[PDB]
Amino acid sequence: PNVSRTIARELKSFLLEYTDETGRSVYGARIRTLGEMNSESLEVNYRHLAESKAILALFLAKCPEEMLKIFDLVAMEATELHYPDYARIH
Amino acid sequence: ISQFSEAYNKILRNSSSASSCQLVIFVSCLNIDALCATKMLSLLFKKQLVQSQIVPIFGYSELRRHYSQLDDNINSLLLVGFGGVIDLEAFLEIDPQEQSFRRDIYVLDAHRPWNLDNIFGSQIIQCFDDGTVDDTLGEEKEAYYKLLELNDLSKRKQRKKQIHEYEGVLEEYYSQGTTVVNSISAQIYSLLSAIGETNLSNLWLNILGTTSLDIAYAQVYNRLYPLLQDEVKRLTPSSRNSVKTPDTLTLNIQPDYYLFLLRHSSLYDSFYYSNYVNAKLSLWNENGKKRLHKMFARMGIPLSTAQETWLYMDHSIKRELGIIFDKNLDRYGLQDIIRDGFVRTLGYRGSISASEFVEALTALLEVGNSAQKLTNLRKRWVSNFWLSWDALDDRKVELLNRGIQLAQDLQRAIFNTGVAILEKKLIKHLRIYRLCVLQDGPDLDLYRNPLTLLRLGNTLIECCAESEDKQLLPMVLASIDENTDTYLVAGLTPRYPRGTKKPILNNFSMAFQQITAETDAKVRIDNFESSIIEIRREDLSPFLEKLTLSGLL
Repeated sequence: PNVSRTIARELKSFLLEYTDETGRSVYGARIRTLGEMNSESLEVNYRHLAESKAILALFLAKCPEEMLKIFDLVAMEATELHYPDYARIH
Repeated sequence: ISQFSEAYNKILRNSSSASSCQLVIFVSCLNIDALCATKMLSLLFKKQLVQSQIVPIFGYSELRRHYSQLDDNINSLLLVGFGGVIDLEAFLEIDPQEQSFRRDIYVLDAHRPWNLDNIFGSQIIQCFDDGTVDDTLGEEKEAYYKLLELNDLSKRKQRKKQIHEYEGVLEEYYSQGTTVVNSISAQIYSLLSAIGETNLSNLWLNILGTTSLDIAYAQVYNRLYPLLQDEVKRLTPSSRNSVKTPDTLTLNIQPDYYLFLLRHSSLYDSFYYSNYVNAKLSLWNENGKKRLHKMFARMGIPLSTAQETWLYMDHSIKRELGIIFDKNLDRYGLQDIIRDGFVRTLGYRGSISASEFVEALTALLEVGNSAQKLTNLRKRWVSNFWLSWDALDDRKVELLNRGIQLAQDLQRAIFNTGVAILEKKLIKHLRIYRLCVLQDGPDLDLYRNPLTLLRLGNTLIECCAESEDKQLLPMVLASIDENTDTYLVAGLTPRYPRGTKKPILNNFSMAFQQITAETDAKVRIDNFESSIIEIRREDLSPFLEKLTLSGLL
């Protein structure tokens, strides 16, 4: 659904400026890691996603299928703003 | 102290005869500049078909074995890179024979200051001092016309006070660092343009000459670009390509890189081994190695595409090679990489960067080849010299590549071992200056050659100082394998990070001669350069202590 697009607008906020252990965004450092390693697997902890909101965690136990497709395109957006490239990588 | 063209006509009149000729031009020694010079020189001789001998001298002590042994009919002699420091009039002696002296030894040198006994008191020279330091140079000028030939008690006291008055300022001179003003090649070309030869490969020899030393400073070279680029403008193979065409097909300006072996090696290995970039990015560190990959993540260049040889990389990356670097490198502080360089294209073979060619020749000089052993080794270097001489020729490219497959390997050695040092933090900051010694390492065979330690010493003095506050401090290195504790120790000069205010004038030349004149403990100036000497492990430690004090800087 188109409403789900708005969900992206939220999860991107979870993707970069989310912090833990006194500053130092973890997912920013994962995107930086690959990133340099360019191993094309971005890694998101379920603990944190569930910590921010249980509504998305509930979406993971209901309908992961199309939501991962919604999600990873946004991850590609975050990598795009952090490394203005990888149009040529994967 | 003469017109180049007129010194030329002199060496013409004493030359051609029956039997021809005779002259021995001494190519010396291990400095690529020498080749660059003497090759265009030798080609110039072949033009008028003047017979010549050409000798590969290594040791400065070795020259005595030659000049004292074989000379018969030779009325006109030529020498290269020697004598600017130590005078050969006393060293060879001479013993004036027959004014209008029969033999004229031309001495070509880039080194300063000239020996005092050389320029004034004309016997063997016919000096090449022109035109770099003319100057004045009034300090050497008052050194003689005053000194020579030099109520009466006050006039004697006055006279002697004047004598020491000149001797002090004179002592300031000739005790000083040895620093190249301009590349001897450049001047041979200045001599060459007056005769009227514009030849392309000649000019390439000049480019080679100038770019021989950019590994070490410029220093004037930063302003040598006019004197080359204008000449590149004084000729042109075709107004427009006309691809390729298979002939002429010549050198051209391209955005070249201090980056190492870009065209003949894989890109990633080309950053990872490059000398300027070793430093700024902390590549010996595993934590910094990643920062390179971040560079590639910034460029959008695949890691797999970085691993692949440069001939075969995609075309898009080639067309973007001059852009992407502008977009990215600026952010890493690596903004000084892009030079305006010279590249000669042989067409269907490939192209070659002016600098990389020099990396090939240097590569040739050490590899790809009790007194009996050192003589035999220096001999092996003498033979190897010609293996390197041949690569300059255009018609044989097949062995030039044998240089490059070496030039890569050497770095793979040098870098490796270089890192082997920084892991143990072997640098001794001391007080007055920085110092190091390699007590152990892999494959010291490569490190036998003076120039190998010139390049390792170079990547290391480049690595330790970015800068990297504070106080660029000259570095010392040592290595030993065989020949019973020869422990070769070369002097070095500090590297400014592209912002160079002063030449800084390497002082090890003086500091070593002070020790040879003190206890002289197994100290050997046998190598041609004043910065590099030999030592024994027995006497190296007291030598190091006598090196520490008294510090001349």
